Amino acid sequence: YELTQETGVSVALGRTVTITCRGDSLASHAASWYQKKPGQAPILLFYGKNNRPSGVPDRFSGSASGNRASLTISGAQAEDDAEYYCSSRDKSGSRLSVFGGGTKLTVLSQPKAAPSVTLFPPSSEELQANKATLVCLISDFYPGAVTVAWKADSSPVKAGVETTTPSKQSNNKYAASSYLSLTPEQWKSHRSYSCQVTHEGSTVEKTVAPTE
Amino acid sequence: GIHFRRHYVRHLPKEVSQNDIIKALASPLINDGMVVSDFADHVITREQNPTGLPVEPVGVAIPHTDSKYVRQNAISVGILAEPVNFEDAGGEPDPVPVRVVFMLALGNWFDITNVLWWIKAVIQDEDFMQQLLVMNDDEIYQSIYTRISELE
Amino acid sequence: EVQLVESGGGLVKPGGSLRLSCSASGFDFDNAWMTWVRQPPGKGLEWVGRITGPGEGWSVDYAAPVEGRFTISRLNSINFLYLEMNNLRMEDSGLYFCARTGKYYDFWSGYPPGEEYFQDWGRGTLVTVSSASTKGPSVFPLAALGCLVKDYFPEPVTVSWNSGSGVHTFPAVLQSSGLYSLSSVVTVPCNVNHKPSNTKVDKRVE
Repeated sequence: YELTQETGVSVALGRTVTITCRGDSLASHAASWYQKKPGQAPILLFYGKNNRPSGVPDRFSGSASGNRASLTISGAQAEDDAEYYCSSRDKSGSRLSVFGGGTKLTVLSQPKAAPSVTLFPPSSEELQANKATLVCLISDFYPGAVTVAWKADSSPVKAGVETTTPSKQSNNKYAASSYLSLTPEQWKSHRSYSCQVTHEGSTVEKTVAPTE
Repeated sequence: GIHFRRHYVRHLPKEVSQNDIIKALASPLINDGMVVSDFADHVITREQNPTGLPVEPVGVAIPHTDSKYVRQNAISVGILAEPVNFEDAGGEPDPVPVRVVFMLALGNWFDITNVLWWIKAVIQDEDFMQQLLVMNDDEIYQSIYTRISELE
Repeated sequence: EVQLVESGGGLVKPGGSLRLSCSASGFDFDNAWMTWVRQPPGKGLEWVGRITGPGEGWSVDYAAPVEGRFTISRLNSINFLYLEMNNLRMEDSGLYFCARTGKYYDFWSGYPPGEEYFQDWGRGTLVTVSSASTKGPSVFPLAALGCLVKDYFPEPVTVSWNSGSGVHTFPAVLQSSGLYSLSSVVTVPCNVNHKPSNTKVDKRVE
């Protein structure tokens, strides 16, 4: 990426947070900044030297020096939880534009909530075919960020893993699901399988074994 | 392309105001078909809502308006006999005493930015600026033409 | 008061072509520059290309992964922006946004050609490039009871319980096969509908 942004930043309610955009083209060209929420059109937050579109809150401000552009959010509000993107030229003097990779801003909006992990073994209706699936369901965690690691016996498994990104529920908490694909041979030829869900340092593990 | 003709350079007398300068510099552009017929009025109101550049030793203004009012790229230059006040482009209280006026009638954004960049270099060339205040219209036309030529 | 209504997004095959449209309103379109931007699922915004105005001869610039395959055009009489996409690839999939595009250049600090910024955005139209054939799901029970809706194409599927509480249907996963799967778990002390394949299934969880 021509323009480098931090991947993710957190800020408590009412605190100030600065996120940055870095690239050689910023020494010659100003950056503009965009906010984007899930499912919604991006919005322009400001551009140029000291320009802020009408309707954009005063608390969004930007600065720049050298190869660096910065977006500063004063007293962060709950609705500022979003993705933030910078844009500029891809190189000095270019007619093209480019976006940074985006920064996920988490505004700590509620107390931390450990996730619920249910793990279903492959069903015998599925085994009677020629396939087997483990379904790891993760429910009601905050903030929305979890890591899933599968274990066969005590050894890790990376092949056949498919995991969804976290989704917001109807109670302002998050959920995720992970799937492991196995041929029915390697299902029954192991003692057990585990789904290790890591959330904010703490870990919750569930385990299944080919014995109903 | 940028049209710059010999009659697009002129000296202006000591009794002209901001609005007379704009109209005088716009009339050759109007008469050759480079800008809309009311181009001058749109420069005046855009300037009031400012293009004065405080530079030593000669103050400069760059009046212009929205590209939508330009039919063909052109530039019109005015050399003032006596300094005339333009409001600072940056937004400083003191008015800029101006003696050189670059009227920009550019409709192409890439030319606008190239020309503004060239102007920025030119007005920091003190020998060039001093020359502008003493050369005749043809010499100014030839000097700037050569510089616009080198730009493109 | 600005609206930018994109359309034309849908399922298309790799190597196929697709045309997107954007109807603009609420601003002077004839003099506006216009940009297309895309967001691949799960990724960031990616600038696609931009068409200039009359003073620039409607010239167009394109991003590197797209140049030579995509064409941006416009018809000012009806305030439409177009994106013509040829030889589509899997990685062209995602949400495509049109954006009204402003131009910025600071005299004392600027460098040609200044900077473009994106002052109004549409909601986007979704493009999915896939080789996958329409396939009804296989429904398997999860004896908190669940239901596994595996290997269907394309989206969506709808899952309800006892033909109509406390049910959590999870979003679909997109597998390397090009097919989707999802799960619906309900906690106690299923009705899966795939309209693209006319498949209905009532799997009882014994």
